Amino acid sequence: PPVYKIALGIEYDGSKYYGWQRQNEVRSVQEKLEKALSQVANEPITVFCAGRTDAGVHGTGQVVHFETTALRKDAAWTLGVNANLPGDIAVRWVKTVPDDFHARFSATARRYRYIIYNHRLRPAVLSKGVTHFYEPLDAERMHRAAQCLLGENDFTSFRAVQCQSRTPWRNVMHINVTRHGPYVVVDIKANAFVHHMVRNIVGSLMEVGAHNQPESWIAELLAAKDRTLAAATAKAEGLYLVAVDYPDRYDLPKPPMGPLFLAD
Amino acid sequence: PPVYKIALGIEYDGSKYYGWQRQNEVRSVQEKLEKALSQVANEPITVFCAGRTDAGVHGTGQVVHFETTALRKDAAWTLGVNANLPGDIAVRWVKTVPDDFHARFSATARRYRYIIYNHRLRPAVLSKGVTHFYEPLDAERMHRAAQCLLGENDFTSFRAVQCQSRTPWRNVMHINVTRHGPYVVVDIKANAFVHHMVRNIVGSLMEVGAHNQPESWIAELLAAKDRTLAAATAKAEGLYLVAVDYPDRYDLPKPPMGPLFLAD
RNA sequence: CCGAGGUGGUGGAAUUGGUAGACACGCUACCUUGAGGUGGUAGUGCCCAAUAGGGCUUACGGGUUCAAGUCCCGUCCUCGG
RNA sequence: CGAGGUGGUGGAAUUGGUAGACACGCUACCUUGAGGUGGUAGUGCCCCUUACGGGUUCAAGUCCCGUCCUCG
Repeated sequence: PPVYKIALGIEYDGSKYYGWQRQNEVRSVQEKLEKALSQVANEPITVFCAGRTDAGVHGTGQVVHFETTALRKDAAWTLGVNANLPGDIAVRWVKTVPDDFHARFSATARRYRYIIYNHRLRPAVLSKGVTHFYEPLDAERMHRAAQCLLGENDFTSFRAVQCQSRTPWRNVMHINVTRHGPYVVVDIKANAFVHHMVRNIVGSLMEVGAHNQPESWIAELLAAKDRTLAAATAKAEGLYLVAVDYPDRYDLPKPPMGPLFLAD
Repeated sequence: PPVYKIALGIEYDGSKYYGWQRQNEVRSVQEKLEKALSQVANEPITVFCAGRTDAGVHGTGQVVHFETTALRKDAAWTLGVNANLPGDIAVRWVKTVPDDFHARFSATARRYRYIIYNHRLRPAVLSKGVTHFYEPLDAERMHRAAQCLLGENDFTSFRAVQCQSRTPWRNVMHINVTRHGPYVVVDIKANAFVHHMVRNIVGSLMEVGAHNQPESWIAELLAAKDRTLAAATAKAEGLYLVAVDYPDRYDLPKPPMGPLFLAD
């Protein structure tokens, strides 16, 4: 019985979910994704994440791969599966791949985007899709300040109390801070990440644009190698896993990342 | 006991509501808005809309005015209010006004935007915020075709069947069709609108960009003065009342319309 | 003696009246698991008989107001030289 | 030179995707303009369902078989 390994571009809205990692007592994208992915392959399927996102953490460039004997047409994995998927979780594409591929271990780099709503008043539309921030922000200071995190560094100061990896070291590829309308977007990328790194970078990074801290403060915290010094972690309520990287050899479809209108 | 008349910029998400219209035994923005607007002024408040929005029709430039004796600072109408408001419905600003003002009648022109998702696969993020469309669209044909509805016309063909009087005539200011990413936005404006006017224009307008109809077809339907001949209506599931107009004399705050990131 | 200050078990917050304890650590039991930590769920306060849905809680009783840890009046305090 | 049988009607459903969208009628419960129009909710079983039985698939208004029809 020949087996098949295919990849899927999962895009979801953790608005109403407790993270990706399946549970027992609560809702988890995975659980669902599998629940339906299997209902297709007609054989208990189990999928592999590529970035075990947190709880209430939206995703649009999430990638997963699962093995299966079931030989579907192609529209199946697509419409087929989405067909049994709750409106908040859907597929974007599918592409068979070689055993050498592994949505989590074949990844070369992952990328996130954070959407901050910078207005004194709460927002309605996409309420659970963006983070609220009254205090005025400065996209320039933030960007500037946040330019020392570039390169291989010891994000200890920015890593969550507990974790899993061994080292607090990571290589940040790019980290640009922009502003579209009253919205401030944080775009970042790095080989891999440490627990809550992004929800922390921003966290503090927010302080700088609010002049509640100087610009150097960032590099200061970093060099300080100490978590308890930097602003509190930010509300996952706006972290979007916009894109992951894989070797060109595997060749995976690259659609938009947004989210929504935001250009690539 | 002196009375006060103030205006509010209500922004909501009809995702989970039965439309703007106040109802009994159901959820309606109004009901809520009042429910809370009053809690503050501490005297059964009743508001006046400026554009009765159908069911599941988002709004961001919605304007309403209500009278009240209650002399609240201005933190109430802006914050105090929202505080008693469900995440999907919030205020954006408030500005006292003269009796001569009336959110619905003082209006000189109203404007909407329609967001179409043009991808063969369903979308997750903002699931109830955008209309899903499989077959490929042509932003150019659509735009082109949709250029004869400009000016005073007899939108009979485009008006929701029931009617007898108060004319099928309307003056369309501008109607441009664009495309941002796999998203297709329809932006339109006119002195006022006829029942479903927009949800129909698009409706058909969708057909043209799908080459399921020629370009002239639009002007044909229009001139044909007949509902049954134009493609069915369009899902309210993406109609956003982005903005309304009022005389400069009243002077009302003009923030962004979007929705979301979409620029003005 | 005039002035500082009193928020859970801790560290540590609260758009400058808006409507609590954000972020984190530490423990009680629970879940996955096999008990590798990690990850989730409830507590870690007080009542309403339990049930239940909820309600009261920011040193303690009063007041102001549509709304108060946040303004005001005092009660017990905890200090600064 | 033509071919069919989805609710009270018309009349649509991606590539076999997971049902009646849209519009008319019909009954409710509301409902300001101020010339009186509008909102929402209901409109196939009973305490599963697209003439009705089959077959194939993870998947069936949608392909194959049948049965009774509608038709040129």
